[PDB]
Amino acid sequence: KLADCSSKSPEECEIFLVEGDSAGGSTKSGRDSRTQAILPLRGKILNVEKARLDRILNNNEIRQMITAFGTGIGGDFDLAKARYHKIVIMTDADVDGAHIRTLLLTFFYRFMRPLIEAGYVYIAQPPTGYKGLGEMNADQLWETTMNPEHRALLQVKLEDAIEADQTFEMLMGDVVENRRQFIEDNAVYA
Amino acid sequence: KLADCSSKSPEECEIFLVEGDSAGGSTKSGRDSRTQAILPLRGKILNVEKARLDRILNNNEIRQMITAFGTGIGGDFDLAKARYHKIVIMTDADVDGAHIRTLLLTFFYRFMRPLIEAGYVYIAQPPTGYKGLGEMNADQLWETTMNPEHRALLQVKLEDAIEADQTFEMLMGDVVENRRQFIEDNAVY
Amino acid sequence: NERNITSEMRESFLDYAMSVIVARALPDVRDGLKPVHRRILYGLNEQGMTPDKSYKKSARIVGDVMGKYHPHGDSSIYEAMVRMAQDFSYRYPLVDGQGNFGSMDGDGAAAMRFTEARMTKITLELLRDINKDTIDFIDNYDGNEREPSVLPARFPNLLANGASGIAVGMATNIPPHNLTELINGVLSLSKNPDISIAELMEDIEGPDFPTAGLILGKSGIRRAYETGRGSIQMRSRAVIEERGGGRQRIVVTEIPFQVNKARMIEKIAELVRDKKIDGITDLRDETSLRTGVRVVIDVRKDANASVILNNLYKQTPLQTSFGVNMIALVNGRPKLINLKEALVHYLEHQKTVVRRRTQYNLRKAKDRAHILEGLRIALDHIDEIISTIRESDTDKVAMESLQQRFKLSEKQAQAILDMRLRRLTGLERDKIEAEYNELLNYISELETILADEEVLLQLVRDELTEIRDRFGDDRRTEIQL
Amino acid sequence: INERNITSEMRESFLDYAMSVIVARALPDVRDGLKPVHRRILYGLNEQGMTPDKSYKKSARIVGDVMGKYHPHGDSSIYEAMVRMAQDFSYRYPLVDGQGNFGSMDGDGAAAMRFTEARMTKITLELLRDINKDTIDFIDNYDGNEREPSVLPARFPNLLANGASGIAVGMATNIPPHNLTELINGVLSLSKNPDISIAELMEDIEGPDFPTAGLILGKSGIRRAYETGRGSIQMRSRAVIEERGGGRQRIVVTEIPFQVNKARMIEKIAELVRDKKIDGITDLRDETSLRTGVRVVIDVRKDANASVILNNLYKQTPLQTSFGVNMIALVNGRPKLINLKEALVHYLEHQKTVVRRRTQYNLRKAKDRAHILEGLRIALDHIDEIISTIRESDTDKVAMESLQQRFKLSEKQAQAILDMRLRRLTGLERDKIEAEYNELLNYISELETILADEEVLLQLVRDELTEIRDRFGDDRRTEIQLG
DNA sequence: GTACCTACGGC
DNA sequence: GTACCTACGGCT
DNA sequence: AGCCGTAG
DNA sequence: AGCCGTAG
Ligand SMILES: [Mn+2]
Ligand SMILES: [Mn+2]
Ligand SMILES: [Mn+2]
Ligand SMILES: [Mn+2]
Ligand SMILES: [Mn+2]
Repeated sequence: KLADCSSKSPEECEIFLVEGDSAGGSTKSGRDSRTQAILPLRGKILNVEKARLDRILNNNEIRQMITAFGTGIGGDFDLAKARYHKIVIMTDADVDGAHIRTLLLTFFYRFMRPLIEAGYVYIAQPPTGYKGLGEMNADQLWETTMNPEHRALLQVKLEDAIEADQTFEMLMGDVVENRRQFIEDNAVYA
Repeated sequence: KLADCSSKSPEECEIFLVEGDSAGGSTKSGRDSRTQAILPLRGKILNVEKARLDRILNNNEIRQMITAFGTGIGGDFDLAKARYHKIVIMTDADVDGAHIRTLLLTFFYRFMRPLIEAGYVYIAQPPTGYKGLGEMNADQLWETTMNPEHRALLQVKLEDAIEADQTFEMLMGDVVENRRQFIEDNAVY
Repeated sequence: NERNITSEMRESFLDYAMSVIVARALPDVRDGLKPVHRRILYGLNEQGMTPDKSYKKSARIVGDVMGKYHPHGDSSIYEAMVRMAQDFSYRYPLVDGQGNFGSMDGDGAAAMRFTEARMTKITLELLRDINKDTIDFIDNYDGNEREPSVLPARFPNLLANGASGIAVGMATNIPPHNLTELINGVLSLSKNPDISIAELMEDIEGPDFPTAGLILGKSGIRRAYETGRGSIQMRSRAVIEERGGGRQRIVVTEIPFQVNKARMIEKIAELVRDKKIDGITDLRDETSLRTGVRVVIDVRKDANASVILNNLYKQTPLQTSFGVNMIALVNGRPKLINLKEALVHYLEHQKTVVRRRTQYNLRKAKDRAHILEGLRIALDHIDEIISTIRESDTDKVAMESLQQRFKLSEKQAQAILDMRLRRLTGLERDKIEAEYNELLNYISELETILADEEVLLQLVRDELTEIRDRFGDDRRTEIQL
Repeated sequence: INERNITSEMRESFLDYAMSVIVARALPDVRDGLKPVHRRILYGLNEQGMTPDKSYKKSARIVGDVMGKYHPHGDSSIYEAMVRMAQDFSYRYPLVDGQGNFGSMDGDGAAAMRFTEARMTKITLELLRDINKDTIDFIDNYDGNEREPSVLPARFPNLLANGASGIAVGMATNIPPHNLTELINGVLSLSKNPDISIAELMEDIEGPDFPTAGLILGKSGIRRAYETGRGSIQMRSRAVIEERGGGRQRIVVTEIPFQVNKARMIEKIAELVRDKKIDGITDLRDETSLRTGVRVVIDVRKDANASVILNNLYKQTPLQTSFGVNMIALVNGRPKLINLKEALVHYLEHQKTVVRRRTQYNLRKAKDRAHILEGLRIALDHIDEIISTIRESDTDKVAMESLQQRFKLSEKQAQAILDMRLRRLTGLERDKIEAEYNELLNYISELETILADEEVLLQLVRDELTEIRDRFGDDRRTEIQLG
């Protein structure tokens, strides 16, 4: 379901990973088609912290993201073959949008950690509110999140490696109890 | 998507052909299940007067109906292997339910005419109110249309076969003008 | 009992056919709408989804239509509604949408869970004066609602937006036109019932598609208009320009009506792979919201780009026919109509609507005058009124005493009992006298319209002309000879 | 600040999603036993005036309203939730009144939301009863264009009655359904003894009561669940062994456990025989109809101990299933594992609060009314001067100000007069005022007394609970077999 | 009118 | 969360 | 040949 | 296992 750009110049190229076929249409129409690609995701993606490798590799979502990035995975990861020096994550800005972001970040950290370290990974800042991405025209997506001169993109900084490891394990792994205790400790029911 | 009965005596076994998977579920639930079988259709079905016999065999619904009946086609037919003696057509009492009826009769006439001839073909009379099939509980479908006691099947009889040929080729055939003439002739606005 | 097969086919197929011709796939000649559309618009109306108000979600709107008017699939209704809100589908769009409503790449809309819609201002003119006994309402499918048989349609919607329907045993294919030209055509017809179609084409120069583009010649136009059927050649807007170093390129900025842009480029890239065309080195879609449609084809050096352009018109949808087939519902039965007939029918509809509205306006005016005549009698003799009421036990005895004592109708006497103490202040007494005086002048003006058919006819002219001045726009499609 | 530590983003994002799912998706409220989707559906039927006296409405329209007005999520989620509430085999006391195909025990999916219709049941009335008497705290909706309830008044213990199940984050919930008659007898005992033990309560509430009946083996698992909030309860089908002719026998099953699929269970039994993992079974049939209720037949091979076959079937098939009790619910908008007494305590407090707030409302409302009637007496008594004052005046404002000064009326009594219709000047209207006023004062006294005493308020709750228990209570279905 | 992919926790 | 199957006419 | 647009 | 039921 990928829709690529014209430029073969990875430095200037950017790929947007969006939530829902619904919003994929909109962003497909409002972008700069020359240097901006788009790949829509059907809802919740696989959580690679729990899944084993066979299942990760047969999953189409994962597949489409590896192919479009063109760096390979694990040991075979080659940053030189980066097709975009900006991979940008774009979700609804609700609690489900959050969850989808955590899944994508988990995938990158466990399978494409150098992308993060190389700073190629960004997070989009769409307009917050009651409305989500599927309920927006193509012009109001350009002007707020895809227009370079107007948007504000948060780059993803990886610093303490071991802290990131234990965080991903705790928040996304199969042991529930550590998750539960984390929620209890930090849950601020306003 | 087929659901058979338990009895393997075709003399008493009945099969109903329902319109849409919604109605499909309803009927599978209210039936007798001992002598009554159900096979739904996922909407409008192929018109076998306009298909060069190449795609007719790619149509999953076509293939499923053959399998259910347990006979064959045309020159390779056999009435004596028919798994049922009542093949009942049951569709919405609206004009789309009628069209589908016509698409089934066409399939029967050009492929299982002996079943029409054998009178094994019937047409269910669901409550002729505005309410479709998918919109009815199971108990209603039983008492009004499925129950052998209260229901009211119409049996299909094949008469002037030459005339039937000419009719089937005007209404369903690829010459629109003759169809258009028939509409204008018999139009009652 | 039993049923002949041959008789059952005839009966059952004939029912389906008529139910697709009327009540599905052909437009009405008077409002140019098919049932699904009319039910969408009436729904948008009865839900109060006007341009002033904020949008509502499409799921709610499609939910209401399916349940109150249109007993079919939500898809058959949302899809119909999506096409009504696409500037590239409708020449004058009837829905105002929010969210992804599709693009020219065969790009679907977003889910109805997401998009939202309201009316456009021109839809207002479709529905204007519907609640004023201008058209006939009928019962819905279950008898639990009432729906319009046709809309007031204060502009010629059939020809403005066109139509396409694959019926049974027939089809219709009508192209969009330009609103300014149509109304002027109607105004000419209104002044001379014997005007010729040749004379009318001095107004209506031809179809006018939302996507602009070209038309080649008027021989297909004149045939379609005079007979109902014609074939009309469309082409893209394409120029040849240089790109640098003697190399040229072709730039396409407008494509034909109802042509998938992505499908067309595929066909181009396909013809290139299969070597079915020569001289093409690159092909990009440089299209955006900020520059509009722009499809470039880079030409190989020293190669005749005009030759390549001419072969692309032969081998791609860059050139496309439109088969005009003007079959509409006239008096509830399908009919292939010329242009004049289509305008004639719409005009007699406007006559009807405006006259019905005037009579409705007149009845309601005299009713409200009658009520106020009684209120003024009450003010004139308020002392006696209060006496009369205080002296009664029930509402009925009071109502009978008033009628008797002051020679009031029952409605008048009721209007007096229902009056609130507040309406006795200096200003409320004045408002009542004032409403009376204005209503009398108004009644007079209504009777003057109904007294003469030329004044009615002229009133129709004025209201069309106002619509034209406010909503009429420039021709987009160029008709080239 | 156009950068983000990956650890911090993951921490805040996941915490945001967990909390949201816990307190706003998957866990029920301890007061009304309802999840936000379910609360919005019911609030939707009410606001749409879909009471059970009203005919059925297109479900699509209902889900449309709910989705637009209060619940901005997938229509499939809302509808399926509405479906479950209308299923007698899912809900022990069903809340939605379904017209159309709403599914079967075979995982027969319900028909599409354009094909179904629905309205409230009589018992949902008791859930929503007194919603418009300031009994519960309303809040804004997602877009700020609506008001939705934060909790239904819930005049019967809905949580324990229809039960709950939800997978959340960090935690899941599994509360079984109960018999309303026992619940009410339990709450009443509680209200008569704040220091009542769990054993004493179980004298009323024997154990769960599933809408599918069946058996429960022993009170050990139940006791643990009611005391700790957690425990395993063994649900067994109702099978009997009988003669099918010629010395042959057969096992006949007429009730299956809660949340078991009939078709899928038959697959497993068929699979067992096919793979030869159990011997002595000649045939398997599903002879279930409208008329016979549920009936699964298992033909036992001649000369086989059909009781041994039966025992193996329990062991190796869903014929016997366990229910992992895990009574988690929101208390003060926080998840908590509660035992049975906690759940009954929080509910009684809810009922006390509800009935208390209803009374204050009625008091304020009656007081306001009487204050109007006094303004009306004075009006009718001087009707001649009232009108002159009104007539002599240019504006409403001038009228109002004159009225108040001249007749000692508050602004809202002067308005009440200006709004009055001439037909209120009739002969015996003065008496209706005089009759209504005195009746009002009577009512006022009654209300103030209820608020004067706590024991009277509590007695009012007991009486309104007893009514419900007598009108809605029904026999237990699940047999708790002591073995 | 499908086949239906995913997260989430507890058996 | 997102699917493709069919009828129907006329145009290519 | 298959694609347009309301339908199952 | 995979299935319970709200979500994407
Ligand atoms: Mn969202
Ligand atoms: Mn139907
Ligand atoms: Mn479809
Ligand atoms: Mn007088
Ligand atoms: Mn879904």
